[PDB]
Amino acid sequence: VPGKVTLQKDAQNLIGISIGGGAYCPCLYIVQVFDNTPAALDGTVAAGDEITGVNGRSIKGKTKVEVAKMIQEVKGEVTIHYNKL
Amino acid sequence: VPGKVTLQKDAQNLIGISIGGGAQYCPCLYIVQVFDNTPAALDGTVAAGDEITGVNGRSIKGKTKVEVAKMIQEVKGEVTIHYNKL
Ligand SMILES: CC(C)(C)OC(=O)N1CCC[C@H]1C(=O)N1CCC(C(=O)N[C@@H](C(=O)O)C2CCCC2)(c2ccc(Br)cc2)CC1
Ligand SMILES: CC(C)(C)OC(=O)N1CCC[C@H]1C(=O)N1CCC(C(=O)N[C@H](C(=O)O)C2CCCC2)(c2ccc(Br)cc2)CC1
Repeated sequence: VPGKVTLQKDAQNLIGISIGGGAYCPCLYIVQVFDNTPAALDGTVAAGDEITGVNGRSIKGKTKVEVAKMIQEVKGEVTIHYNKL
Repeated sequence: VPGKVTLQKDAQNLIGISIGGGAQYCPCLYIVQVFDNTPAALDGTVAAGDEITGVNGRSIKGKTKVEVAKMIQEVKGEVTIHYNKL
């Protein structure tokens, strides 16, 4: 089911997730949510979750590195658009 | 980087994993979670976010999660998992 969540960036400029996909494998997922990060303490997102945009912008046909870039550049807080596992 | 592991089922016929993917527009299947104290976990080969390409020498191409899940359920004893390492 589609949702979205705004995550604060930690002092290390992280929300605390890894990602995979974004390849003949075009969908993009959260693979890990790291303990003690803003994404782990929020509780909204989880492994399995499909990522679909990043501050109102789609990630369609972006590489995993491209989406990592996208996310890191957004400072303070970021809004991850998802479809729940 | 491709691989395959043969995992012994436990007492509940489980290897201890949860899968992702295989919808329309999202064909690829993945391991979403490895659950502690299961065969998959204690073997240590596969992990969250590895791609499942094959079970027991046949492809999972163009199957849904449910179908894959019953492909794995219905092999007793042990099951070989063909994957791509994340
Ligand atoms: C979901 C929850 C939270 C109840 O998990 C657990 O607390 N535990 C505790 C012990 C392990 C796990 C469990 O009960 N399950 C059972 C259901 C499960 C499964 O059937 N089996 C897999 C297997 O490990 O062989 C197969 C089939 C799909 C991929 C491989 C599953 C997952 C996704 C789908 Br689609 C269908 C079944 C996961 C392990
Ligand atoms: C990687 C390991 C296993 C060493 O980490 C850790 O134990 N720690 C503990 C705390 C978190 C995690 C962390 O250090 N990392 C840093 C690197 C990381 C990242 O930069 N994530 C970003 C973020 O969380 O905002 C973006 C980029 C991709 C989507 C989110 C990453 C992930 C995927 C890609 Br591609 C590139 C970088 C993961 C979180």
